[PDB]
Amino acid sequence: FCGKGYHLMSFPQSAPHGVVFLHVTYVPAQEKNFTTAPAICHDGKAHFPREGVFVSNGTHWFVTQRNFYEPQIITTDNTFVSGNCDVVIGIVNNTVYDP
Amino acid sequence: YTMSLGAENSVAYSNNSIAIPTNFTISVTTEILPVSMTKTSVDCTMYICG
Amino acid sequence: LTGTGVLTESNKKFLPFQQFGRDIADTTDAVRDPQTLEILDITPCSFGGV
Amino acid sequence: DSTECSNLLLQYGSFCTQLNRALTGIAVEQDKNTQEVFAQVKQIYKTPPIKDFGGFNFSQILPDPSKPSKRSPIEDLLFNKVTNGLTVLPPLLTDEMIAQYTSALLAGTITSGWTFGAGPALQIPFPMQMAYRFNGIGVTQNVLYENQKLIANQFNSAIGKIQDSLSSTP
Amino acid sequence: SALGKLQDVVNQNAQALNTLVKQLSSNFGAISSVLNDILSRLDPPEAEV
Ligand SMILES: *[C@@H]1O[C@H](CO)[C@@H](O[C@@H]2O[C@H](CO)[C@@H](O)[C@H](O)[C@H]2NC(C)=O)[C@H](O)[C@H]1NC(C)=O
Ligand SMILES: *[C@@H]1O[C@H](CO)[C@@H](O[C@@H]2O[C@H](CO)[C@@H](O)[C@H](O)[C@H]2NC(C)=O)[C@H](O)[C@H]1NC(C)=O
Ligand SMILES: *[C@@H]1O[C@H](CO)[C@@H](O[C@@H]2O[C@H](CO)[C@@H](O)[C@H](O)[C@H]2NC(C)=O)[C@H](O)[C@H]1NC(C)=O
Ligand SMILES: *[C@@H]1O[C@H](CO)[C@@H](O[C@@H]2O[C@H](CO)[C@@H](O)[C@H](O)[C@H]2NC(C)=O)[C@H](O)[C@H]1NC(C)=O
Ligand SMILES: *[C@@H]1O[C@H](CO)[C@@H](O[C@@H]2O[C@H](CO)[C@@H](O)[C@H](O)[C@H]2NC(C)=O)[C@H](O)[C@H]1NC(C)=O
Ligand SMILES: *[C@@H]1O[C@H](CO)[C@@H](O)[C@H](O)[C@H]1NC(C)=O
Ligand SMILES: *[C@@H]1O[C@H](CO)[C@@H](O)[C@H](O)[C@H]1NC(C)=O
Repeated sequence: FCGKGYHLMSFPQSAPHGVVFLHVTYVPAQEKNFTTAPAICHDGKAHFPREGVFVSNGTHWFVTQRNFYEPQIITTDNTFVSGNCDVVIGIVNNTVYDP
Repeated sequence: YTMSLGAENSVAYSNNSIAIPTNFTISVTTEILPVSMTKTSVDCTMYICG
Repeated sequence: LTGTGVLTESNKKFLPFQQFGRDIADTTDAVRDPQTLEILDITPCSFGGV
Repeated sequence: DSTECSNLLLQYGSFCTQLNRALTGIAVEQDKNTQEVFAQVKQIYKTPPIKDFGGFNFSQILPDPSKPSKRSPIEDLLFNKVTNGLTVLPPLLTDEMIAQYTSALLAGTITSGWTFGAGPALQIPFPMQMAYRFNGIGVTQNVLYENQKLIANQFNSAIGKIQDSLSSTP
Repeated sequence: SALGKLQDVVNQNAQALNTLVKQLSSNFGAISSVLNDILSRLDPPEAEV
């Protein structure tokens, strides 16, 4: 509705019998492959990201925000626990750090 | 010629891989929308008859 | 040729054969007067909406 | 072909030009309408050959390779259910290319989420895409993951009911 | 051609005005398209027609 991409803001400009909108939008770029999982299995419990997504660079698991790569250590502060590991399809084993 | 619809892109889908952006582009685009016309009035009697 | 308008001096370089002039609507816009051969411009009298 | 009629028709001026220009404007407006609706992507996406979407079935909406028209079964049913100086101009986009555009849109929204509509197509597993959509409506991801088989079964049943309802309602 | 949407509206309105002005040059089956010629050539019973 307000340009191609994720809309940030817009500027109006007057035109003869018309209006010109300068739509400022955010476009993602320089994407990178990662190995992802729906949940993390730890201590018999399933951990799900509060706002982000589990990614892996090949050996180590992190959680990052969805629209920008910013890897962080999977802790209890950024994950929540629901159920055991027997239900979620594709759950992987990784440690969950406790601050 | 028969026009092409787009460049062909195959998305590398698999059940455990995701693509995460590592950078961004601030893109400004134009959208032109007409608002009004020229306000024209026609004297019907003068146009038909003078 | 009948009509109503204000007759004024003009700067239109008519060729010798040329007598009158016509606009897009085909109404006469300039005329060459007989007897004196001068070229008179025909400008419609002021009008508009009240 | 009456020449006396056309000689008398020239007395009315440029009425025919106005009618032809209005019809030409309508004719290019139809192609503009189809262009604005269907050509919203400049990349033609395809689904992977293996349809492993975590139990979600899209065969009724993905194109059928066995059909020569390359239409989905739902689109094939939709196309089956619709039945002096005059000329009909063909549309600029054929039905095959409109079906190709819808196939590209379906492949983009299946394999890449809403990311292809805002930029480059970023792949994501479909049970993760669904979880993101669940979080968009305010339901936690765990609810989707725990009940993923039931949600896939409900989605497949609803898609089949859509095809049955279209095939059973005139 | 960046500003074609506004120029399209301007061209359509100017072309409609030009067509409306051009339609005065047509006689529509009458002897002349000029009213003064008809009023100076004919009696009112046929000038009325
Ligand atoms: C995945 O990321 C982690 C963290 O960025 C990497 O682990 C680090 O690797 C560097 C380079 O070998 C070492 O100097 C650090 O000591 C490592 N940190 C830890 C905590 O182990 C890891 O190497 C990355 N893996 C891949 C395949 O890129
Ligand atoms: C993830 O961890 C769980 C628990 O640590 C593993 O489940 C165990 O697997 C072994 C051998 O497969 C069994 O003998 C145990 O009885 C299992 N325990 C439980 C509680 O299920 C699981 O195999 C691990 N998965 C991976 C891929 O390493
Ligand atoms: C993520 O990985 C996939 C597969 O490993 C990459 O897709 C391949 O890209 C190359 C280069 O364009 C093609 O020649 C292959 O045909 C692609 N394979 C498939 C299965 O699509 C993809 O490019 C990677 N993405 C990133 C950002 O590196
Ligand atoms: C993210 O993208 C920007 C450009 O969009 C990169 O900035 C460029 O970096 C190169 C090399 O450092 C410079 O030569 C260019 O002049 C930079 N361009 C601008 C506009 O500043 C930036 O390096 C990228 N960052 C990452 C982490 O990939
Ligand atoms: C996805 O759905 C289609 C149709 O709903 C399934 O195809 C059916 O498969 C069964 C058994 O294999 C056949 O008896 C039916 O005749 C098929 N129907 C059609 C319309 O082809 C398909 O099995 C489902 N699953 C997958 C993985 O594609
Ligand atoms: C993904 O597919 C592989 C086979 O290609 C399978 O081993 C694995 O269990 C699948 N994971 C999920 C979460 O479906
Ligand atoms: C009469 O009109 C002619 C043009 O037909 C012109 O040459 C001549 O000078 C005029 N004479 C007078 C007295 O106006």
